[PDB]
Amino acid sequence: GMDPNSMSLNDFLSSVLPVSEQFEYLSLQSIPLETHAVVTPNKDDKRVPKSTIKTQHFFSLFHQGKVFFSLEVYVYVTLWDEADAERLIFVSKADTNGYCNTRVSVRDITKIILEFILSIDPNYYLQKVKPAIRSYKKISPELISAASTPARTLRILARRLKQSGSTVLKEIESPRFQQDLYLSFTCPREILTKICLFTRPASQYLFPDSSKNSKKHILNGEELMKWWGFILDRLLIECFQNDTQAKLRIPGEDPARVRSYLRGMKYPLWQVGDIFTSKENSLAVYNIPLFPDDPKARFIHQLAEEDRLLKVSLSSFWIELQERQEFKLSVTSSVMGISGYSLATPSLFPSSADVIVPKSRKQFRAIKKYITGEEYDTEEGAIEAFTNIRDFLLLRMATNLQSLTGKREHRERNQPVPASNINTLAITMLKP
Amino acid sequence: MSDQENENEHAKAFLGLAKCEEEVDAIEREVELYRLNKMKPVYEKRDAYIDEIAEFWKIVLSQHVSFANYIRASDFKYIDTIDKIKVEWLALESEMYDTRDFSITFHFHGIEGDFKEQQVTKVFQIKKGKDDQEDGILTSEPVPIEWPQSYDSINPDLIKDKRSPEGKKKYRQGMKTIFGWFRWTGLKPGKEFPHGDSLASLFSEEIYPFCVKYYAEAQRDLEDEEGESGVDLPLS
Amino acid sequence: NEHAKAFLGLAKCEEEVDAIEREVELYRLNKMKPVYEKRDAYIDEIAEFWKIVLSQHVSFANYIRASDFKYIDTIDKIKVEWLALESEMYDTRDFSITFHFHGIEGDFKEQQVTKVFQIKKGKDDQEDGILTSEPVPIEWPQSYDSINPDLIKDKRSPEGKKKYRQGMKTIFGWFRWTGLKPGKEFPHGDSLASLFSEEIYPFCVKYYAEAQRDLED
Repeated sequence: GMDPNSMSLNDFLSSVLPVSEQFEYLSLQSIPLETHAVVTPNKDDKRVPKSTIKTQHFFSLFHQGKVFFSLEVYVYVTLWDEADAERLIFVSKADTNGYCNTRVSVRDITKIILEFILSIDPNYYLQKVKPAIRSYKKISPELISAASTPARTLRILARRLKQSGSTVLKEIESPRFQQDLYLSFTCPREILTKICLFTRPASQYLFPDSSKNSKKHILNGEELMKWWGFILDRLLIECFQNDTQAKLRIPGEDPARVRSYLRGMKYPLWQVGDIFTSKENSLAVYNIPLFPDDPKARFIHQLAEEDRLLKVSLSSFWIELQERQEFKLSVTSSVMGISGYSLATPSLFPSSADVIVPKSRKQFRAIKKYITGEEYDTEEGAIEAFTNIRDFLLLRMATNLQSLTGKREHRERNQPVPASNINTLAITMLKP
Repeated sequence: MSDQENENEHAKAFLGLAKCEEEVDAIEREVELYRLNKMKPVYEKRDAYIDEIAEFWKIVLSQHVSFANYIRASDFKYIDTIDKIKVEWLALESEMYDTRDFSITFHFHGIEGDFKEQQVTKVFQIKKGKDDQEDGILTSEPVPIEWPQSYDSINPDLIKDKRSPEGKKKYRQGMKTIFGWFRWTGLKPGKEFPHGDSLASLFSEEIYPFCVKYYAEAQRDLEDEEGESGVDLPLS
Repeated sequence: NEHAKAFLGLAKCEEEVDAIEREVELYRLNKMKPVYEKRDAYIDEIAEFWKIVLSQHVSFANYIRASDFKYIDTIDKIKVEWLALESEMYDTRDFSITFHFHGIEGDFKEQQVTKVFQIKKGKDDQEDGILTSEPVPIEWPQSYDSINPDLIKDKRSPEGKKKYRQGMKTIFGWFRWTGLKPGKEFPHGDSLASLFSEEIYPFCVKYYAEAQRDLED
């Protein structure tokens, strides 16, 4: 809450990066938004959400003046009135552009950013929430809001000037306004946690044209699925209770094939299938979660268009999704899901060192687009991204790009590095 | 009902239809010229109010989302000094111009010890390519502009050898600043400011015309609402 | 005060432009009337013009049931008329639209039907306003009377609630769409309307060409 925290994003990362090597990182977060429910609701259903809170996390790493890695994760906190509360981490994408000169473990970087996100207290997102809709009909005097026409906006500015000598309302910053213009909620720290992920080589486009670049090794559906599996596998091991549900499925593939891939998992309880419920007789509409840029949702919206929402079951849905060329999948694309409770109660409220929260959606997008809208056929785009990121932060946010030094190696060490850093804590904290 | 008369009535109609789309085309232009003329006096009135407002352009160009994409973030130091943008449509001076044709004039206030105060004008005309009924493309010729001193190392007039490996890297870097865009002509593909044409249209079709919209969105009282304007129902 | 004077000036300006949009839109609409008549006359010498043009439109097919095309194929004239031309009291977006069906001897009656669509104003939720219509009489296929609303026994039946639904989703159900009875009418009636007024009727020729470019291939 307002009390100290020990683990920070800087720490997680350094732990996983090459010792004595510099890396810059960008951890970007949206203002938590009250939004529609994740799964399309059932007009007559078990339980209706008091509220649904959406926040995006976008990460980038740079080495020597060049961006080279990104990760897009959305976190959703769902509040029920009666039925408790749960959080869902939708892993949207993780990509590279292949312009990092020194070797790093991207698998480990990605793993560790997810552990960080897991370590975040859910309540952190519930403190101050942009409502889905603010009603200004109750507030006097007249405000300039999203729906003000430019002519009304200008007339209000004019009235304010003639009366005030200023176009600012001191009233906005007052206690009455701030409490009415945002939402607050609370929930337990230890809540059911889901992770969702769809592997498809065609999704891998954080770095446009990075394919053109010889240096980047482009993964195929199968290689890509395994890459992620390893990572989810480790999360399960290190972060969830050993009774946690772990699902994999490869649409249009038969489960015995699927099962052959789960052979490698260290984690015991991987199963073929998915973490989705069986409501309205397995009708897909009422069980499929709709995420940004996600193939699942795209298909659902096509169903809605062909009024077939009432004609497709979950079983049917996977096969149809694979059959339609417009969604891709062709090279053995897959769906992974996790459901369960973390080992540690997430206590952490990210600090200014852990995240940057741009002032609006527009500002957030502007920064992110410096990376996702750059061209990476050549190295000069990896430079352009870094240069524009560093420059924009300083110019508009009076912020410098954060730096850090890795501290990991091929461990020949005298004692386990986890039991080694703890000693240092003990001495400095218990000050002998 | 003869396969021949049948085939001939259609050709006669198809011909009528083509003739008809031509009329539609001519009308589009007619309507566009119509529109442009009724706007001239109105833009003048407006731009004069705009001069009574300081920081208008700086704010507007920060409100527009795509504009940011065409330029170096570091260019905003200089974009922020723009206090005047006039677009003039050239078809209004002469019917020999496309209605998409225009000159655009910027004024930069300048920055002490870095960027000189200056007025630049740049023209954009559609040229039609032989064998290509593409409607034609937008093109321009380079306009002199004095780069900021901070951009000395990527200023084409300051770099020693464009050809050398290092010299070429630096030239391409300056080419994706707003100043590189003043040099863009559209006739040297892959060697100029990227998408100079997209940026130009951006100005002529959105930034200059709708600047007041963009300005008003920067005036919302809540930070997280600037600057916007404000799932399924499966039954029936 | 020199600063507030200017905000007002711009606000008055912003509205001159609204006025100019409509004035231009009218100007265009009047220049297009004769040309649409000429064009429509030529369209009329091509006897499967609309049949073709409607099977080839991607979105249009989405708004209606497969079963409906039996009857869509019998459409042989479509005229849009922009009502703002008839009177300054309509939005430039207002229009009536007239279909002629050839009917299917023994099942569907040959008929001409006109439906009008006008913008209605809201109380700040307008977004220009919204498109609405009133029900216009059309005579359903003899087949469709299993799902003809004027001809159904009872909505409440489990059967009855399913047929009325299926019927309202037909092109014929669109004919009684008003845009004032949410979740009770043909889905996205207003979108199909605009589709006709803004896409299909204005560019039917271009679509007929693309359709032929697509048959050759």
